[PDB]
Amino acid sequence: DHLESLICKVGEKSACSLESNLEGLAGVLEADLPNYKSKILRLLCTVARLLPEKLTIYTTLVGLLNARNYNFGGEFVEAMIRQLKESLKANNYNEAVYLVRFLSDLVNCHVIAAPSMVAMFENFVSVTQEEDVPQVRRDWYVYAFLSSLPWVGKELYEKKDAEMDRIFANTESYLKRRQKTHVPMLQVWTADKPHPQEEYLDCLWAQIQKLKKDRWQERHILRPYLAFDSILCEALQHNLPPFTPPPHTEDSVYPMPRVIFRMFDYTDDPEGPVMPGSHSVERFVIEENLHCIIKSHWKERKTCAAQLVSYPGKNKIPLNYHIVEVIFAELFQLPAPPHIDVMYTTLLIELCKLQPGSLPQVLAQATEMLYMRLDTMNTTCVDRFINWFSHHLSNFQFRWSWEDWSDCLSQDPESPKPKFVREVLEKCMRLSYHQRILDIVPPTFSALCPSNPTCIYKYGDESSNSLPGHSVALCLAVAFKSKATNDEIFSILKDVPNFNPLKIEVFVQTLLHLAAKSFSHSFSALAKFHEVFKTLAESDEGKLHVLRVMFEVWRNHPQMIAVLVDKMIRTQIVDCAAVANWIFSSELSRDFTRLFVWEILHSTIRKMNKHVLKIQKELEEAKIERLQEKVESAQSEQKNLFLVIFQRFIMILTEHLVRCETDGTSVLTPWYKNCIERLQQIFLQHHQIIQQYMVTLENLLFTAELDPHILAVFQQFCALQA
Amino acid sequence: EKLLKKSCTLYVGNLSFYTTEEQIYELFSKSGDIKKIIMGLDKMKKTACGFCFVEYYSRADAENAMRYINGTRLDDRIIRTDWDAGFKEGRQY
Repeated sequence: DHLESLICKVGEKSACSLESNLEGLAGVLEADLPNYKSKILRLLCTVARLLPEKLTIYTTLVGLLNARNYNFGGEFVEAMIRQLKESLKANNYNEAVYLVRFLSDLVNCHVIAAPSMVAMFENFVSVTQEEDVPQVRRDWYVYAFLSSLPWVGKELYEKKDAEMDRIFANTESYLKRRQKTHVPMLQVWTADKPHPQEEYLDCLWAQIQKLKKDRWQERHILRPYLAFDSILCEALQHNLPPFTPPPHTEDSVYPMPRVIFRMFDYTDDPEGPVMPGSHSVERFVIEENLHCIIKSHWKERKTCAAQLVSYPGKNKIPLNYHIVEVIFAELFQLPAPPHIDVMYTTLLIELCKLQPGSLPQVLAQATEMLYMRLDTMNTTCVDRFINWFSHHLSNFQFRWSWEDWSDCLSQDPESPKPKFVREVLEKCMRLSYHQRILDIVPPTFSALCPSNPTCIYKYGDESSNSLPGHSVALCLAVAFKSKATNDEIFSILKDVPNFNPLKIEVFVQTLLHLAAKSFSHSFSALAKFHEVFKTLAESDEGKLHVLRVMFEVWRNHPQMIAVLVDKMIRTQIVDCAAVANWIFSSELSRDFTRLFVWEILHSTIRKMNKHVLKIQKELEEAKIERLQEKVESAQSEQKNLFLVIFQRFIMILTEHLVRCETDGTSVLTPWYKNCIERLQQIFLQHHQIIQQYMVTLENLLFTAELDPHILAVFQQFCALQA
Repeated sequence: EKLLKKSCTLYVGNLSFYTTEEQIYELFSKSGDIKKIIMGLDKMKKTACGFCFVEYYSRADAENAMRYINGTRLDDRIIRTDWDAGFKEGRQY
C-alpha cells in the first residue's frame, strides 16, 4: 500500500524537482524488487493505462528502473504486452490506446527498440486488410498507430524510414477508401467556416503529415527522460514479443467514430502565446491531455479545475483558451458527453474563481462565438448550450450584454438565434421569477421573454354557462372543495352528456384548476383521485384525452406539464406510448419544436429504459419463471415505444416533404431542421438500445424506398458501428 | 454514518425565503430524477424558513447533486446540500 502511494503521487507538488523525485523513486522501487516485484509490475501496468496524462513521467520511471535492472524491464515489457492483449479482449479499446502509447514512448526512453514498434504498427495497419470486419475495427488500429506518433514519430523515422513510408502508404490508401456516412450525424456544426468540423482520422492524418513535413519536430510534449540522456541508452533496449491483433468476433465492440470539435485559432487570442494550429500535433496532444485530466478528476470539481490550470508544457500556450475549448468539446460531443452535463457548468464556475482576471473574458468571448455560429449548430448541441448558458447566467445575477445579439430580433422566430434566446429566457425564468427575467433584457427583447405561467380554466368566471358540461363542472368544483370522495365524483360525472370525452374534460379541467397553486397540490390531487384517472383513462383514447386536456389547461406552464406527465407515467395513469403519440398530435403542433416537448419525450423514454434495467437486474439476481416473462414483456413495451416514435417521425416528415413538393417550396425550413435533428437525437441518445431493433427497423420502417432525407438519418446511425 | 451512505435524500440549506418548490425542481433535476421535494415552513405562519429536502430515486443522482449543485447559486444565494438520513413527519418546520 506504501508503494502504490509513492507511484500514484509521483510528479505532483513538491520542493524537489521531478528529475530528483524520479531518480529517487527509481532506487526505492529497485530495493523493493526482491519482495515486491510482482506488485511493482502491477502498479506500473496500472498507471500506464489509468494515468495517460502522466505518460512521459512514468515511461521515464520505467526507463530509470530498467537501467538498474535489465531483467525487470524485460518482465515489465512482457507484462505490458499481456495487458494490451487482455484490454483488447475485454473490448477496452480506449485503455488499449494508452498502453500502445506507453510502449511507444518507451522507445524514446530506450527501453524498447524502435523496430519492435515499427513491427507492431505494421501489424496494426494490416488490420485494414482483414475482410468482412467493421470499419470501426480497422479505424481503431489505425488510430492507435497514428495517435502514438507525436511521441515516437521521430525515433521511428530515423531508425526505419523506408519501413515507415511503406506503412504510411498503406495507411493513406485505407483512409482514402473509408466511408464518411457518419460525419453529418456527429458534427456540432455543418458549416465549413470559420472552422471545419473534421472527421477524427482525416484530421489526425493531416496532423501527422505536417509533423512529417516539419521533420518530426514538435514543441509541446514534456520529455523528462531527456534529462537522463547519459543514463538511458540503446544498450538497455528490449525486443518485443510478437503481437497479433485479436481477430474480430461476435462479442467485439469497437469505439464509435468521432468528429473533432473546433472553435478557436490564434487570431482569437492576439495578446497571448501563439495558439498551435488545427493541423499541428501539438493541438492534438494538448486537448488529448486536457480531456484525460478531466476524465481522472471529473468527480472533484475543485481538483479538476486546479489540474487543468496547472497543465505543463515545453513551450507557452494560451491554456485558458485550450481549457474552454476542451470543455465545450466534451459538452457538445455527439452522441453524448463523456460525463454528466451539469458537471461542465460547475467546472467553468470553479475555473472562473481560480482565474478571475482572465478566464471570464475568454468564456465571454467563446459564448459570443457560439451564438454567432448558431445557424448550423446541431439541435442536440443547442439544447445543451441553452441549458448551460441559462444555468451559468443564474450564477452571475443573470447579467449579459443582450444588445450584442440584436441581430436575432429581425429574423424569423423559428430561426436558431431568436429561438435560442427565447429558450434561454424560458430556462432562466424556471430558476427565477417572471417579472425578474422580463427585467434582465433590454426593451427591444421584451417580446422574446416567456409568457406568465398562468393556469387556463375553461369553466371559470368568464366562460358561458352554454358550454357542454358547464353545470356538471360547477358541481365538481364544490365537490372537490368539500373534500368529496372518488365515489362522489364518479356519481357527479354521470351527469355528463356524451369513452366519454366530456367526462374527462370536466374532471381534468376542474381538478387541475383547483390545485393550480403548486406542484405539491397538483401531485396530491393526482393521488387523491387516482382511481378516477385510471378509470377514465383505461383505454388508449382516454390516456390521450387526459394528456390533451391537461395541455389545454397548462400550456403556459411547460414545467408543470413535464412534472404532471412524469407523475402520470409513474402512477400508471397513462403509458409511454400514449405520451409518444400525444407528442406528435395536432394539439401540440405549434409547440412541437420547443425544448420542453423533447425533454418530456426523452424523460419518458428514460423511465421505460430504467424500468427494463430494473427487471433485468432482478431476474439477474434470482438466477424465476415469473420474471423471465416479465422481462420480455417490458422489453416488448420498450421496443414498441421506439417503433411508434420512429413511425410518427416518418409520418410527419413525409407529410412535410409531400407538402413542399406539392407547393414547390424548399424542404429546408427551420421547422424541418428541428424535426430531422430531433429524429437524429433519438438515435444518438439511445443508440445502444436501438441497435437491437436493426432487423425490424430495416424491414418495416427505414426501408430502401423511404425518401432519402429520412433514410439517411438511419444510414448515419448504422455507420456508428459499421 | 452507515445510514448517510445509502440515502438518496439531501437536506438543502441557506435557501432564500422567496425560493419555491418549482425552482428547486428545475435546479436539482439537473443531476437526476427527483422523487419528492418537501419545503421547510414556519411552524406558525406556514411560511418558508430557508431549507428543504430533496429525495432522488437513485443514489447516483443524489451524489451528482452533492458534487455539482452543492455550493452553487439559487436566487443569488450560495446553497448547501448535506446527506440526510431521511425525512420524518414534523421536520419540515
